[PDB]
Amino acid sequence: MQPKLTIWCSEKQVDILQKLGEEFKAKYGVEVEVQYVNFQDIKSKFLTAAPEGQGADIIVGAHDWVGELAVNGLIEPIPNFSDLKNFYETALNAFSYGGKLYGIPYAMEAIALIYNKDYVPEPPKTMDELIEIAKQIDEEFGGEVRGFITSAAEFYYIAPFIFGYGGYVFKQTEKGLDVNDIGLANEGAIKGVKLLKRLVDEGILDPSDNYQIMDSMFREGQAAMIINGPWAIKAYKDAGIDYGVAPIPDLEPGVPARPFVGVQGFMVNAKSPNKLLAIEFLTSFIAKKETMYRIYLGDPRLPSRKDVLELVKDNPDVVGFTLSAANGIPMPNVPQMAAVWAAMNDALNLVVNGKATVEEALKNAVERIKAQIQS
Ligand SMILES: OC[C@H]1O[C@H](O[C@H]2[C@H](O)[C@@H](O)[C@@H](O[C@H]3[C@H](O)[C@@H](O)[C@@H](O[C@H]4[C@H](O)[C@@H](O)[C@@H](O)O[C@@H]4CO)O[C@@H]3CO)O[C@@H]2CO)[C@H](O)[C@@H](O)[C@@H]1O
Repeated sequence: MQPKLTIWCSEKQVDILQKLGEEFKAKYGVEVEVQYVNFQDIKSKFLTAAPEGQGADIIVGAHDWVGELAVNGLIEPIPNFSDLKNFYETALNAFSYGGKLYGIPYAMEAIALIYNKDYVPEPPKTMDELIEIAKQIDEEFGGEVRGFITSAAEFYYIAPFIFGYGGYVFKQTEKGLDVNDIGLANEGAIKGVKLLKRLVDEGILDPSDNYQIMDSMFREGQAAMIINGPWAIKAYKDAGIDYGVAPIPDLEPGVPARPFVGVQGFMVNAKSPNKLLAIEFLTSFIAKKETMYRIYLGDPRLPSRKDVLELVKDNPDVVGFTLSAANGIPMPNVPQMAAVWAAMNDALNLVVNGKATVEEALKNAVERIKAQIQS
């Protein structure tokens, strides 16, 4: 009886993984099934389905998930394999927790300014310049082209402002992250969210702006500038957008934006009876140079396998996202990160909708995060 491996991944990886799965099946007789799952639903679906025996054998996603999934016993440690040396240790360590490796990373990433050269031939260097250019576009195009869009109420996309001014999630200490020292309502976080509020107040961002609006308007030629990541670029290129990638404009003189840095990788379901075969598929096939490069070609981010990064290092998009990531802060992978996102999203929703001051919204967010961490 032929065995089967099921993979959950976002829309970005479906095509390339489908093709690789067909190749693995032709060679070995192992059925491979690639199932699209909305990215923000992968982890929550896996938390629900994995204990019920209904989780995918392999999930694809971000390294911040690792600590929560590892301590809950839901993802399987990956034993050493011959290709392990070929991956950057920073990428492997992002997928490591409690001394063990829990995923095969394929790329790192960070959001950046993505701009349509038809409207913005040369990218702004400061946020003050970006604000002026966006206002000009909003006026000159009578509302048919948005000057600037990002996901206004989503913490992941506002983090570059929060961190640029000195906010932080958990305090970085010489003994690791201090989950009892949260910096998402310090004066830097407040100044960064006050910049978000300025963008809304000056009409550059609309209270309803979200990921789908940003992504779709940019892909359809209706947005001059966005803040988004390298996962979005292939769709823009196929749609015919003449885009560029640049670091997010400095928040003010001498204060660069500092985005989250994320690592994307393949994790194995520890509850799956196929976990040994899933590991074999990842280490013997997915981890290889050609396969990792084919994944890049299908889903272009910043490759984690060193010899693949060398192939792409001169691509202007790779150069642009690397410049943005150079100022960035890696997302924590500790289990306590699960308590962070929803509280911060809720606080930013209140701010962009004029429902609370920045200081009150962030203060309440941190009390919510702390209470959840403490149990
Ligand atoms: O409680 C709210 C939600 O919190 C958790 O979601 C987190 C993620 O775990 C983080 O990784 C991050 O998500 C980023 C992601 O890192 C980044 O790559 C990008 O995601 C892309 C994706 O790579 C791409 O393949 C494609 O699917 O498009 C996505 C963008 O739409 O952007 C994400 C941010 O949107 O931050 C979120 C929280 O915002 C938790 O996993 C969720 O289950 C939970 O609902």
